[PDB]
Amino acid sequence: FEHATTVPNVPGIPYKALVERAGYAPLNLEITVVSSELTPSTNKEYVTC
Amino acid sequence: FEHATTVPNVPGIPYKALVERAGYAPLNLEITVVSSELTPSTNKEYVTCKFHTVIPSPQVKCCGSLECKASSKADYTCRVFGGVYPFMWGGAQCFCDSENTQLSEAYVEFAPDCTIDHAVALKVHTAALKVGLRIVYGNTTAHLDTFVNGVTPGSSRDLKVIAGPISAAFSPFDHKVVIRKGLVYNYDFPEYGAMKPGAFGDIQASSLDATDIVARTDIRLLKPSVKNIHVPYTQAVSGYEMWKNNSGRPLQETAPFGCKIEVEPLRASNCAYGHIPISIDIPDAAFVRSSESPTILEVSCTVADCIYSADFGGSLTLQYKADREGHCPVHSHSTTAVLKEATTHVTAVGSITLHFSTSSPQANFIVSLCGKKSTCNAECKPPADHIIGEPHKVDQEFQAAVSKTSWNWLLALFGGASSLIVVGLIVLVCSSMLINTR
Amino acid sequence: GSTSRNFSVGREGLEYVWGNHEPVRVWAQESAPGDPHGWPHEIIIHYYHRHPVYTVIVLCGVALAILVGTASSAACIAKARRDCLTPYALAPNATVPTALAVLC
Ligand SMILES: *[C@@H]1O[C@H](CO)[C@@H](O)[C@H](O)[C@H]1NC(C)=O
Repeated sequence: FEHATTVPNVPGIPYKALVERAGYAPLNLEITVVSSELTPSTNKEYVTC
Repeated sequence: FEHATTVPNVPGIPYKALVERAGYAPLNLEITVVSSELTPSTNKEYVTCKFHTVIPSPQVKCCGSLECKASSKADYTCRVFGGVYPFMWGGAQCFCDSENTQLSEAYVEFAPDCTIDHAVALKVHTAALKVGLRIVYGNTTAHLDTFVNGVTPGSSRDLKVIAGPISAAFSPFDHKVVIRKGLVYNYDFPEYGAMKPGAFGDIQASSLDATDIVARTDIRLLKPSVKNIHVPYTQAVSGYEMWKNNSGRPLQETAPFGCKIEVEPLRASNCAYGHIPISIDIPDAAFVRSSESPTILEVSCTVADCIYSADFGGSLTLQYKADREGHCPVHSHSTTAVLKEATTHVTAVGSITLHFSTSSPQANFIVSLCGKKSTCNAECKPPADHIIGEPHKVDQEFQAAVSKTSWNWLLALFGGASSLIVVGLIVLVCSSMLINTR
Repeated sequence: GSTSRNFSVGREGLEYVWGNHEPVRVWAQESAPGDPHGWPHEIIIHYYHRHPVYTVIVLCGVALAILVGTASSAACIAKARRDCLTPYALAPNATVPTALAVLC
């Protein structure tokens, strides 16, 4: 199965959660972002000096 | 002792039940059906395949006449011609300038590969069912197999069993059925005697090596135009092949109720329909009595989680304070909760985790350890995986398919209306009988 | 080619045989949206995806029942009210002013 969860976007601090199925024991789940890069789309025009 | 019950008829899944007597201990009884074949009583009519037109070397009679007889082989057709003058390789094969005659005969019979490629036309009726089931009583097992009419017992080592008649008696077959090469079909072939030219039922034989076969496939001869000697003829297309092109899908994958249809005894194995009643007797060697059975005290079931599905979703814990130790049967007395654990091993202050599966949106049922009952409520949730490869162990019962709240809203909503009608009626009667005496 | 093929499977089941493979049986269970224990409207957006021709007739049945109960009780007790106006014309007073405060 798949378990939806909105982790907050703060690098380093984990967001704990546990999952639950019927007939099965619960299972923990730790989610943390550790590094996030933001890359744009680059168009070069010229070079001056 | 004699005990009767009505199991469902789905091959594979068990049906839990208990037995109990006066002064005796309870005993568990799960039985399940492992094979269920449905064999009808067939009656063969004829054997047909693709024909083969056999034309003999044509007779020619010089300066004379010739008239032809009647013969008994299949679709015999004769025709004479006046004024021919035939040539073979050495020309002028007749010393008679255009007064002689010839004969021209043709007939039809079986192809030499119909000993593999033949269809058999049958006629089936009164299909009677047979069950192979698995009796489990008092930690002992037995395998047996019985006919299912309500008068025929088939026993296995001091265990009699009466299978009553099935509710919805039917077969997947029609009155007429045809078979070629292990593929059953569901067709309406012609009777043995009514041949249609260019359709199925074109050659006919009681057996494929028989001598007196019957056919009607309109061999019509034509007048010989050209001077060389041969016999021109026309014929309808073979009805067996132009059936075989349009045969359709077989009944191995269009028959209802999950039936797998085999061919060599012409059975129909593992069909899933209806209910059957069963009446068995249990010998006294398994009925332990309550003078030595471990009795039970302080039972209180409670639930932890519940889904309602086909897999065992719910799981309940349980407390029990028995005075002694042994093996006590565990059962739920509902009809919408089937319980997986058949038996258990008790101790003084222990606890048991169980598994069950339901279809009701909530669970209000009672479980039973070793003789006495206990109640516990629940709240079951809908599942997420809405396609699974396993059949539902229960039914719905169509009254417990609503929860407590959905039942409670509508029942309060017209209980209030009925109660206000009742109070309006009684205040009407009270005011009327107060005033009419004045 | 390469094609998607929608099918539909109820409670009783379905099998499919793709090519020379073996048959694959599939039974379908309920996952209708909503919740049969939440008190609001979501208790009957659940029982509409499961058996839609029963939920509409049971809702129309209870709505017809509450309207006919309110109308019938109101009409009958209004008739029983108007059958108790024996003191008219106000030349004597009302008998029980508490009862007239109940009624009027
Ligand atoms: C099987 O049943 C007998 C009946 O008396 C009982 O004594 C025995 O303990 C049972 N065996 C197990 C393993 O539960």
